[PDB]
Amino acid sequence: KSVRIWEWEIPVDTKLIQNVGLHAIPTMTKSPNDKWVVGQCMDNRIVLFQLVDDKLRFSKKKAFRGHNAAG
Amino acid sequence: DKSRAMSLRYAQLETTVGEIDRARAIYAHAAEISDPKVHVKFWDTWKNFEVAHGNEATVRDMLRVRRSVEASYNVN
Amino acid sequence: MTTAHRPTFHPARGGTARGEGDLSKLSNQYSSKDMPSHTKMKYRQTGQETEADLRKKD
Amino acid sequence: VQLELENLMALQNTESALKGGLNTPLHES
Amino acid sequence: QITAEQLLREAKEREPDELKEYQRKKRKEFEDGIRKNRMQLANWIKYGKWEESIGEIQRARSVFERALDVDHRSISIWLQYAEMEMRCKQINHARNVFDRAITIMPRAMQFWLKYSYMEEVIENIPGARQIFERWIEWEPP
Amino acid sequence: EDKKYYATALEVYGEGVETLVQEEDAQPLTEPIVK
Amino acid sequence: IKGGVWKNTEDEILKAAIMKYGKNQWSRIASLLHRKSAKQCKARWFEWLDPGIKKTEWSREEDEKLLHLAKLMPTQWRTIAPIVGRTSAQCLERYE
Amino acid sequence: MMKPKWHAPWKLYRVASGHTGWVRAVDVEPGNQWFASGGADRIIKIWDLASGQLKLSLTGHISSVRAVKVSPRHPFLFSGGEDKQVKCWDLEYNKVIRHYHGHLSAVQALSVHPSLDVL
Amino acid sequence: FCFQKIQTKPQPGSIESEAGIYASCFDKTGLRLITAEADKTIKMYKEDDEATEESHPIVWRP
Amino acid sequence: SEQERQHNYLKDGPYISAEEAVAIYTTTVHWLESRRFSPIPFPPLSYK
Amino acid sequence: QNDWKIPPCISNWKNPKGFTVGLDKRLAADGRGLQQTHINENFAKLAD
Amino acid sequence: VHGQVKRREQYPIDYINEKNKKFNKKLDKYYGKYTEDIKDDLERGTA
Amino acid sequence: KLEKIAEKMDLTLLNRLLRLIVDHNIADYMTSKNNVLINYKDMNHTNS
Amino acid sequence: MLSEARARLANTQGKKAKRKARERQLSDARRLASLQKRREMRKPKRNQIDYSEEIPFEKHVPAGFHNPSEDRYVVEEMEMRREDREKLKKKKRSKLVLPEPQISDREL
RNA sequence: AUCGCUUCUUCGGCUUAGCUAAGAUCAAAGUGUAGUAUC
Repeated sequence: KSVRIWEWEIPVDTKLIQNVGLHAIPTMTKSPNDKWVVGQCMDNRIVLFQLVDDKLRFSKKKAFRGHNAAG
Repeated sequence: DKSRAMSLRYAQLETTVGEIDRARAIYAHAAEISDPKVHVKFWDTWKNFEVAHGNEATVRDMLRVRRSVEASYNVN
Repeated sequence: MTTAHRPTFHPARGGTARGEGDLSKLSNQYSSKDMPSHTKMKYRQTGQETEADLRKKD
Repeated sequence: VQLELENLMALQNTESALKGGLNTPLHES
Repeated sequence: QITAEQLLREAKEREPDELKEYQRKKRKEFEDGIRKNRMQLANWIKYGKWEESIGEIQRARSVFERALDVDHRSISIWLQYAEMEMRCKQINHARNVFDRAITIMPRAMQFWLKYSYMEEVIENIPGARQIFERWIEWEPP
Repeated sequence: EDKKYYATALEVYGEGVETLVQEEDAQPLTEPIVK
Repeated sequence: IKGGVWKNTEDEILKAAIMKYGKNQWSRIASLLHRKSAKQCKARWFEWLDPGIKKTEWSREEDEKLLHLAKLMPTQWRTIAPIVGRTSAQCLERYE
Repeated sequence: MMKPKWHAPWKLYRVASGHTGWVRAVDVEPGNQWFASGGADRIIKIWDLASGQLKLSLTGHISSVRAVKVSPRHPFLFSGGEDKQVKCWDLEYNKVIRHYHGHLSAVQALSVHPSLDVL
Repeated sequence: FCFQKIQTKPQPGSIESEAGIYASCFDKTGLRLITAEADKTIKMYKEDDEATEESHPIVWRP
Repeated sequence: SEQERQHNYLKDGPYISAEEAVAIYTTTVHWLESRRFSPIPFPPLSYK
Repeated sequence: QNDWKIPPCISNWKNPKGFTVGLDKRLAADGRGLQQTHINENFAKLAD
Repeated sequence: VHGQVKRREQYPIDYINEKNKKFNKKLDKYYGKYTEDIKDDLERGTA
Repeated sequence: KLEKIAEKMDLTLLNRLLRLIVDHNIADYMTSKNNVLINYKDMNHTNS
Repeated sequence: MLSEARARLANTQGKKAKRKARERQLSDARRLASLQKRREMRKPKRNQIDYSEEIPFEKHVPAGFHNPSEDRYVVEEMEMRREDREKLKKKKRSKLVLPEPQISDREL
């Protein structure tokens, strides 16, 4: 329930995003323009992040729940 | 409502016969189910009794039960 | 709610330990207090007064 | 009440018997 | 002022394999609940009612027969057991339950009332007479 | 000096009845009930 | 630190704490009141805040009994307080 | 009913005070000389049936006595406790020599078989 | 037929609750009864004799 | 037992009655007078 | 059936559910009002 | 029998909501007869 | 050993004895201070 | 202190109940994660009787006079609900005690 | 002069899971993480 940003060839946790709102994300899709990255939440939620912001307190700018999935 | 009225009625008999010590206990027993905020006619008639047939040591006894009984209702 | 500190609202019943009527089950462990005592009975003497001797007397 | 107040003040207020003095009055009831 | 009411008011105001696997969880919940408490009989009734619904009525009998071994002077259980068999439409079982109940507790009025009513609603009325005749042998008051 | 509160009335039945207060034992524990 | 005058909120938290835990937990009740803790909660309840503490005017017979008892007892005021049930502080300030 | 047989009234004549807790046993010796009694003071007291005198106190039980029987065939006294113990007392030594272990909670009656060696 | 009701009175300092009984035995003759009592006492009972049978009688009353 | 002992004193208690109370009191006054004792004053405002 | 109308217990001490049961009922068990106090008039003889 | 079952199914804040409310309803039933004198001293303000 | 001497000190008399020497203002302090209320744990009583 | 009082008045729970409530929540969370992994990738025990495999401690209904094989079968908030309706909704006396008259009936 | 479905109010019934030495005891402050509001 954290999102960790790690550097290439480097094993240590360079940046830690940690918030109670973070959860298990079974699927993550990145836009081909690198402008946006999409994450699917097991409670039937979608949350959007900016790949360069690293605002480690975590945020929910735009979220959607219209899909009838069950995780 | 009528038991107060009967208390005034009974006090009138005891005060014309002159049983003034009994009259106080009639009024004092009625005063505990009366309030000085809306039943002013009861307190006036007792006050007019105690200034006539009473004295300082019992006039103050009247004012003690008055402030006691109003405190029962005046919970604000 | 606390409930594991229950009193005996529902007491257990006997007849279900080792060997209680089960006695073929009884098991070969027996050591400490049971093993050694008083194997010969003391019968009370004749003339304990009680049933026949009391009637025998007034 | 006030007659009894005077009476007991003459009991409580006094200095001790070693300091001789006039016995302040007392009242019956 | 914030005296009794507002403090405690504020304190108050804070205040299908998946289905098969669910059913297994319920049975364990009942069976372990039975294991500890035993005299729990309200839960023993619930386990009997619960198994019945599923068409596991064959098991629900087993639950009530076990429940009667614990109490047997059980008049709540006996009513629930018969009423279960009646709603299921088991009526020969329901008869057998009453024939046991009135035999074991001949002076519990509830069974004779309920049993005569069952037979009467079935129009068994000769049998409903015999129940009342059998009842009167006990000189009920 | 704080003393007593109780017995005398029932001791009138004691006129009829033999009341024994018996705080020590009339024989030692070695007295075997006669072997 | 402890002591000083009693606000409303401390009396009302004291009453409310007395409702859940109260009549002799008072060390536990002090956990809710800073600054007034162990002994002072109990002393506030029994001396001032108890029901039946009779905070009204002193009549004739209560004043009679208090002066009669002051002459009888000398200074016994904790004993005098039950009889007049107007308690210890109420007796002493009235007497003086 | 039929014809009550007439029986004489019963009258009181002792109060023996000396247990420091409830009394909850009596049994009378076969000899009719003495009776035993057991009490919530965990002590068994043996009393002399005619004189009412006390002449033993037997302090083996752990929390309460409430069963006493004197055997009609052996010089033994048996007693049972709320402390889960049944004890055998030997009326030739006044010591305890047997314990019967298996009761899982307070004993509250015992009987001694009139002709077998069975309790 | 019931033909005695005795209410025990408990010995000093115990009266209301403690009166209770729980033991009885008869002596082997059957002429004395011993009772054990919640008042921490043993009591013993004995049969009256003085003029009894003519004063007491029982009739028939089936 | 102390609550009993204190409660009984209010009910039963004034044991040193008339004669003993006045007897020992007068005994001390005769003694202290014979000493020519003086009562220990309340400590003055600026007692050195 | 009324004769066994057992009032519920309200402890001054334990409270495992943590309930609030507070002002009036908790004092209603307290019973303090029943034992009145009176004193032997010997005390007046002693004082005077 | 379904009809019988359906009939049988039918018969200030000082408290935690379910349990303590139901307890305080119980208390007023037994205690209320005796309690009211002390409660009136409370509502008076301990005067 | 005089044993009881502390308890039987019966503060009514003690004030009179103390009244003599310990000039009366202090004497009321000393005897009124003995009167105070004794607490252990949950047992309270007044030391009359 | 008002805020600390309100919280401490509400709390009503021990350490174990508060902690095991989280374990219920965390076991529910593990149930969701582990179920979904089972769903998409698609216990041997001896320490308990398996209460679903067969009727546990089976107790048979006694025989009785009737046929039972004959019968056959087949198988195939009061606080809250008040809310709108509530929103829509729009003694002892002492004995009279008197002194005795001065002019009693004999005197009258 | 006889007749029915439903809504509502309203009355009675409708569970503090031991014990002891109240079991024992009375630091507050500052640093880190989580929650709510604004640009």
